[PDB]
Amino acid sequence: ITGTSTVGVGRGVLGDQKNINTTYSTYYYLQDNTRGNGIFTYDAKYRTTLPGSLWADADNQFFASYDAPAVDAHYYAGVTYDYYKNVHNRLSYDGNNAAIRSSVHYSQGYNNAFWNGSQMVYGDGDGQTFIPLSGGIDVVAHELTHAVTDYTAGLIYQNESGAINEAISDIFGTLVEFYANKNPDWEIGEDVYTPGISGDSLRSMSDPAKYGDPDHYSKRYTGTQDNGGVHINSGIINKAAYLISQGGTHYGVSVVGIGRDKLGKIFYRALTQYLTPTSNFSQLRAAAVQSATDLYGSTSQEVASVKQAFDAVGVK
Ligand SMILES: [Ca+2]
Ligand SMILES: [Ca+2]
Ligand SMILES: [Ca+2]
Ligand SMILES: [Ca+2]
Ligand SMILES: [Zn+2]
Repeated sequence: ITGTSTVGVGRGVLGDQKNINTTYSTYYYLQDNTRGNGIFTYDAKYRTTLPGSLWADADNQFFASYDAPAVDAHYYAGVTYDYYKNVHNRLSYDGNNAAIRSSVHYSQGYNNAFWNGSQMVYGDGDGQTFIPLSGGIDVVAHELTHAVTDYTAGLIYQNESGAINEAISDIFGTLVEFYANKNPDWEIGEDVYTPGISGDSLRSMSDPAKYGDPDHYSKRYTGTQDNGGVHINSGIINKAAYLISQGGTHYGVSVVGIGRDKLGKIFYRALTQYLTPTSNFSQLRAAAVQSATDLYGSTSQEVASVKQAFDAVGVK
């Protein structure tokens, strides 16, 4: 809508207070005009019809329990936009400042979040397995990254290309978490997963096997479930990414870590310049090596580390 840009205040899912960019026109709407063509957050009102209604508030204060998921979806979409713009010089997910839209309160007791090809959608969780999904910055960044992948490499969501698609979302979801410096870690979804259990997460990049996911190509899932195991086999790539950044010895292979910033530069270049819709793990290795070569030179430590990491997880 057309209005006056202003700033409101509210509390997120985890009870933290934060300022959010809103727009005033009779009501105060969750519409941020400071980023690209805007960030819009909608209320799905427990229904499955999308996008729902643009979030309207009477006083620009968002401290109601019902407001929490909206506050975080709106705020974290902004942080993710900032990350891509400031670190990778990318304007929104399409590179041309496309408006970012999110709907919260999707369905009832919905334990999922997703990108539907046009916008982000967040369930409220059942209160046992998950609390409102937008409360996790790595979750929000994971979803917006699916949009970035769709507009660039276009990795098909099946088998190995799908696992790469998933890993890319976990990798950048984690890098955004570090960017925001919000209790950063290499775990996925820890802030909104199982509120009754502390110390766990949905997936782990540092040790995928902790939750039963493969950490070596020899342990890859070859079944048909989960579109060929896209959320399972992503562990192989997530582990490789973790090793490239942090280093370590895995299955007898030692990797010298090169840091998170370089990891991000290497994978962003691979994603936007070399990967294609049908790329498999072997091609991802080639793309990553080429990207590191472009940026640091063929005889650099960076290239060596990328090769070592993929060797460690059995990807040739
Ligand atoms: Ca209010
Ligand atoms: Ca964290
Ligand atoms: Ca995390
Ligand atoms: Ca938990
Ligand atoms: Zn995903």
